[PDB]
Amino acid sequence: LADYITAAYVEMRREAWASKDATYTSARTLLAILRLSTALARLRMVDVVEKEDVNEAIRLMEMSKDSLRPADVIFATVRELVSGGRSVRFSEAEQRCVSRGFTPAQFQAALDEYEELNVWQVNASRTRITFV
Amino acid sequence: SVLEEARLRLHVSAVPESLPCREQEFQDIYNFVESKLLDHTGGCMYISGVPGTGKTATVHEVIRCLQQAAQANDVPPFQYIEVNGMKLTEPHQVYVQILQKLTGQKATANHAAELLAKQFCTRGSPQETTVLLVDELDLLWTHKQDIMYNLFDWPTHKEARLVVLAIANTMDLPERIMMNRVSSRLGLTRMCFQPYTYSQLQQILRSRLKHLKAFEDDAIQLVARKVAALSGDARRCLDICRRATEICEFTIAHSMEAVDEMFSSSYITAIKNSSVLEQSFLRAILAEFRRSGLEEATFQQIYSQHVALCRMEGLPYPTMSETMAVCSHLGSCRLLLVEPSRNDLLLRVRLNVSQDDVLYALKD
Ligand SMILES: Nc1ncnc2c1ncn2[C@@H]1O[C@H](COP(=O)(O)OP(=O)(O)OP(O)(O)=S)[C@@H](O)[C@H]1O
Ligand SMILES: [Mg+2]
Repeated sequence: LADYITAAYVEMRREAWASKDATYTSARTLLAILRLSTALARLRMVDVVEKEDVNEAIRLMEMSKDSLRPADVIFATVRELVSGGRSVRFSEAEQRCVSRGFTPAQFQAALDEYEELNVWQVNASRTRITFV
Repeated sequence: SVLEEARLRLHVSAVPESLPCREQEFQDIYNFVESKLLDHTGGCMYISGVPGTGKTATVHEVIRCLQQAAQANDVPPFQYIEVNGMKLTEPHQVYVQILQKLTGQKATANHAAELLAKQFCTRGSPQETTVLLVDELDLLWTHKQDIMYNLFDWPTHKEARLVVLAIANTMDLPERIMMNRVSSRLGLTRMCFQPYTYSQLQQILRSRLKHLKAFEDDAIQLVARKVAALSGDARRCLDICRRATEICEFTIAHSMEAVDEMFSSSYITAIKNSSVLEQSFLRAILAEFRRSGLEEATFQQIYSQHVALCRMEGLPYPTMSETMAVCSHLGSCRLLLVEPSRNDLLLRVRLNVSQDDVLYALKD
């Protein structure tokens, strides 16, 4: 749980840095949340601190401080293939979209829908697509 | 040659006989004056639209149709007068231009206005209905608004037999430029011409090149789509087509070259081809701006930063005169903003282009 605790402490300290009116979240806040987790573990009578105690400590600290479409997915899929190229092969994009769990009919529908928006132009042979 | 034929057909002045792309609007206009021509009563209409929508061509085609109908003794004969606002040295002189068009008499502006008023207010001899066209209306403005008032008030008189069509670019003109009584006179009679859709542009281009197979459909579609995404104007579309033909004389690549050469800005390449000392000066300006955060800096701090940069680069020590000469040369091409005519060491300098463009030009 140490990595998760460090991530949560980082998030809380970033939030306290963004807000000028928040209390200075120095090492003492991490010590306090560790003490809260250990106290919760003692309360539940367990020799090992679980993630529920950490979550409850985070919840308590947050309450205390508070008192003061297929078209888009297919567009992203074909955007992933814009690594330095203006034109993209039809077969590669179709295979990558099918591998993501979309039928070719939805691929064609998304292609047409984003073609309406003047984003790109598809060759009449349906072999290459040139991105405007 | 086929390319020569395409160039000839795509010229701007090559007006077509009639394109139904605006037919609806045409029909509407084709009714209004027609009624005003059948009841022997004058009228006024205001048409506002962005340039390149074919307003002048539409009006001229309607006038041609009306003249042809009159020659076929279906409409009573009428006298047509056309005036352009921006083709006049002075506003009041329009009174002469109209008068000499209807009687050929030469008179002063005040006397011409008086005679026009007398002719349009007094029951004179029965004349043919007068069709007056005024172009570029907003350029006839005056602090007293007398000319515009008279122009839009005279057809109100029954004896005038006057029909006036006012072509302009701004639709706000009758509200924030025109006063109250004249605003209601043109009120409820405003025609707005929307820009062509890409389908309209494609239809126009296809009609231009009927029975001629010179361009591929993809290139024409991309040109129309780009025009619709930029301005939706037919003139620049025709220019792009002509330039693409010129390049093909030397595919979609031709149209892309035309559009990105006739629309894109040349600041980046001008900065790239600049001299080494100018590059150092620009870097010094950027460094000083980053240190300060202000968009105005005196010439002294810029000179100090330039000296520091030259020392870092090992370049020879530059004199003040050389730096001022470089600054003047840069300001001549409107890359900066300065008034070095009198002030020398206390010159405010502002960048004429965005900082990120400078960064992208200087990173390479
Ligand atoms: N009905 C039409 N269909 C297709 N193209 C047209 C049509 N009418 C005009 N054009 C073309 O579009 C151009 C612009 O027409 P104009 O009437 O001269 O522009 P405008 O709307 O009057 O704006 P300005 O600023 O006065 S030039 C014309 O020169 C023709 O080449
Ligand atoms: Mg015009």
